[PDB]
Amino acid sequence: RRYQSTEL
Amino acid sequence: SETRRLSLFLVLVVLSSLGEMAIPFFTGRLTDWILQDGSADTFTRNLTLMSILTIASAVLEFVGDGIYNNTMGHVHSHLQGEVFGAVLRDTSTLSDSLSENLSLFLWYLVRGLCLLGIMLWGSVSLTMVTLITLPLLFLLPKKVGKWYQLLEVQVRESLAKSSQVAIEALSAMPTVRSFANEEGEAQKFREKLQEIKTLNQKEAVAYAVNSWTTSISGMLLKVGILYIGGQLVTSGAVSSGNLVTFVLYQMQFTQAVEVLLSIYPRVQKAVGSSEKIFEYLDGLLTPLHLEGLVQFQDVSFAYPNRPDVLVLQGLTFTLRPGEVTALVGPNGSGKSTVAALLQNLYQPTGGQLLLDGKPLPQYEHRYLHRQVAAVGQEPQVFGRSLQENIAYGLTQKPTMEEITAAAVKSGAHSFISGLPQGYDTEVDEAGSQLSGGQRQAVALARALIRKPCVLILDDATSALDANSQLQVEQLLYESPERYSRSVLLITQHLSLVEQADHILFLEGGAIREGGTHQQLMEKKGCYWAMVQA
Amino acid sequence: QVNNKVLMWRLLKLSRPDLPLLVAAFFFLVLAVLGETLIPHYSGRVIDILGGDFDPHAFASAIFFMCLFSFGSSLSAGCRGGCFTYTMSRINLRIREQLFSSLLRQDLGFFQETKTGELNSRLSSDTTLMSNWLPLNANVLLRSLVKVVGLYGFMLSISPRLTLLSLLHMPFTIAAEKVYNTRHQEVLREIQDAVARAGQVVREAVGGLQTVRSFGAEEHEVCRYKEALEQCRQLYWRRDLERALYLLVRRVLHLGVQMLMLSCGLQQMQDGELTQGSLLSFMIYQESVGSYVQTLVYIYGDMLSNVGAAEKVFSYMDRQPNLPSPGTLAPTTLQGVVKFQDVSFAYPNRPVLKGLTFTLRPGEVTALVGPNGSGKSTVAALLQNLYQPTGGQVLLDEKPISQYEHCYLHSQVVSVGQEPVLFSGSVRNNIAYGLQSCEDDKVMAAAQAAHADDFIQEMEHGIYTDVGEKGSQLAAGQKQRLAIARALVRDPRVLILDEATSALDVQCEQALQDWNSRGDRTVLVIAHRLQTVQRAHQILVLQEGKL
Repeated sequence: RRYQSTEL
Repeated sequence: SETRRLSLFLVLVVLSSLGEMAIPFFTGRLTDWILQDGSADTFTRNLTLMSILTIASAVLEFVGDGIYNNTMGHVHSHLQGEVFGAVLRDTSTLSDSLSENLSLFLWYLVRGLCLLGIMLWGSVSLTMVTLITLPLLFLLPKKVGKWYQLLEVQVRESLAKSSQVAIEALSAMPTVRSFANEEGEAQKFREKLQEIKTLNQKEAVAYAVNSWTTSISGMLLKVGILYIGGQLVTSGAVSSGNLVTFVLYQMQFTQAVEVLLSIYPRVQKAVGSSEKIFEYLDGLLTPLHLEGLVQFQDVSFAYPNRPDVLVLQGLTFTLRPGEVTALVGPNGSGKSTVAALLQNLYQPTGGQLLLDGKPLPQYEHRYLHRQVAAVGQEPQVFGRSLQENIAYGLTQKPTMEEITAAAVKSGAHSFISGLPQGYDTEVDEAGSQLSGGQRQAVALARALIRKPCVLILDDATSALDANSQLQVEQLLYESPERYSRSVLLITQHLSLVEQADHILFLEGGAIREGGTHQQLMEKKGCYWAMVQA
Repeated sequence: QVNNKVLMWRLLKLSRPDLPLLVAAFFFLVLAVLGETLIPHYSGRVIDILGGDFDPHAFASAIFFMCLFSFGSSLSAGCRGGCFTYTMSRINLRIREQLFSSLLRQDLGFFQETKTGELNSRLSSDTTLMSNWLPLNANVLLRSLVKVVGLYGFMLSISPRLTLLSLLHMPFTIAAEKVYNTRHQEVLREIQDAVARAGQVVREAVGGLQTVRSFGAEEHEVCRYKEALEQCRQLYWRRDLERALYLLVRRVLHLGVQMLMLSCGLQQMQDGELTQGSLLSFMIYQESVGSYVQTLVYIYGDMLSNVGAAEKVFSYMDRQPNLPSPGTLAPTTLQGVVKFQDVSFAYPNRPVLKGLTFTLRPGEVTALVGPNGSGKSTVAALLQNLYQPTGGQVLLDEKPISQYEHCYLHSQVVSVGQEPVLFSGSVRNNIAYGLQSCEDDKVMAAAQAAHADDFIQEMEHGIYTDVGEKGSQLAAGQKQRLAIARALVRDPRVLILDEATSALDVQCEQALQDWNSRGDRTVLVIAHRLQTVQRAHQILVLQEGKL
């Protein structure tokens, strides 16, 4: 598993 | 206990990282082979190694994740079940967030360590840039992160406070309209909104500063290694293919370390919030016949809130079979406490007691709870069906004919049949399915279905209707088999106490009257005061 | 759809008062995306410089452009986030204030029929989702939709066939991401449903704790909770297995494009067309493009949920109240006569009130008694203009009560409920509630007149001490005393007391039956016993909603 997220 | 799978998961993660490492090293060496003008055998072998190593890595990663799951879920379920069992005698979000963050931290930590290891496989000089710029990558963003987190949590707390105030006004709305003070509540909301607006500018400044620091540190490192590697390639000690590998290595290492910085405070918060939950975590003889009788000998009890101060003393009543005992007077006499002690809710603080020739803890807990069932202070109906609500706590499920017979004995059979689908009707939670008298009848039926040895039913008909009280008194006076199981009437209706064989009364933590009801009236004690009232 | 279009138009109209922040953030966004697109091409330029003959001028120029574009892309990305989160907070605060202001003025029946948690979810959690549309999701969608086209310009600028490979590769990734996101959303819905079921189980178990402990049924409830937890764990395992399988197939397809792209690029290398730095830059661009496509798809998926939340919130502020406008009547002098005539009231959910007719006087103490299923309070509720009578009308000084000023009527006609409610403030605030600014001397004068100063003078700073939330720190006698003090401090003309002899001491009744503001003011008292019959000047009765 890989981390993924969005920034403002 | 799960280490036998956790060690396998860890070695699976390590091997998956090694296999995943195949893309940049092999593509750099392959471009170096292009510059070397070698034969196609090396190119084909390197492509095959690429594909095989990374497909093994992907399969190994999937297997390791599937092994970490089905195990962490089991641990979470067991922990939540144990916590619920402990509180019986709020967490799941903490548990699965902690699991997710812990596994992400482990994955990216192993990935970064593997990255650095294969850096050290290559030229040591290009690694030196990473090993000096790592403390600058770690210390400063960790400094800014706590500031940003503090401002964010302050903003969230203020938002929660404002929403709480608004919902309080919304709940109190009829009074607000009575006083015509809508604009006052609007101003009160607006002031808190102004405070939130004041804090948010600092929050935005902290967010911008944190983003600036992280981006500038990472991509300054990315340009620094490129400059150093260009200088060394000019020096000739390092092939250009190694530089090609090192560029992608820096991108992957920067992503891994940024994930680590974004993840670690969440892990710290999760373990900090889980430590308090971990702190919050903290045989008898079986009768085989009728109990017959139970008695106490000047027993004393104390409230759990103040165990140093006794609640009552002088319990000498004996549950004679074929007879009905009585208890009435002030509520401070411990009549509810005496009822709880009769149900073996707590050990007595003094004196002695017996039940079927043995103390209450001597008898088995299941047998004691099945033979000394009693109606509560207020009737309560569970959210299950009535056929299920009238059989709560049964060790084995009996036939529905027995349930119907018990409901007819308590008179609740007609009320149950009035509901659709008979006694199998779903009952609303907290006794919302029917009236309070119906709930009291259901409680009486549940008590009767257990076939108790010593009924301690009380405080049911006192809070119920007059017709329900009359039906309960008629059922109590019409108990078959020479009244069969004895009773202890501690209700507020003194009219039903006329049939008591050995009546009694208590006042101020001790007994004050007893004997026949006519003798109690002819006395000069608390019973005489109640009779004259 | 048209509803989504008008909802997004309303969201833009709400975001309109923050135009300068929007344009500044957009400008910084473009400045960030330009440098972020431009950097890897210069990296390939650096590699190409190193591959051939050594040119110190070209190397120095390339490194300088690295430093400049790096500082520009690092600086321009940070300011955009700060501006966008400031815009987020401004939108959230504005929508919270507007929603509360529109919720305040609605009728009482709307709050009667709607649970408090339903309003709390809209006001607290959903107002966060108001500000996720333009500041965050639209920004991320725009930056993805511009950087994808920029990266596709560059790759074409590198070599066309390698771009045709990407064009062939993308649709499978798009379809896989769509399918995975739909399944993940469905499983998340199932997860929260099962979590709610487990919460209901534990709430039911803890609600009847005394009953369960008496019956000894803790083991059965523990087993039921274990069953619910097993269901939740199985659902969690299904979700995580699906996610891991999606990741595995994604990486497999990633190499399935990567290896063949490397092979074709090296064939072009050996043909003598491309160089090493160009191939490296193409590799970086390929690594970025897929991730940008997936995050674009995910954000466009989140769009619809945010729009649905917007519709859910705007349904409240679009709810039309059913109360007539006030006539703004406010006479300087009021006799205080109140007359009922053949009135009828119906609850929104049944003739609860029917055919009531009476007339009150200033100097006459009037009492109304009668159980009628404890529905006697509806007379006072109708008198306070809280509800609109279905038939007849209620008149003050031969004038309907609707035409009176909303502030003046409730500053003139004051009633006290059966259960007094406090507002978690100071005693100074909770006694002079409903008043903008009045002297404190009258406040503790009324407090002394209401037999409430006993627990006030014993507490620090007198009336400025703090009480518990909803008044829960104090007891019922203090509730009645505070309610009487609040009613007296406003100096009313028509005073209504409920359960005076049922929930309050006779000292309060004696004070409210002999006060200077109660000697000659119109008083209507409701009691559940005959204790007020002996002192009432006139007594009226009602049963089953009729006289």
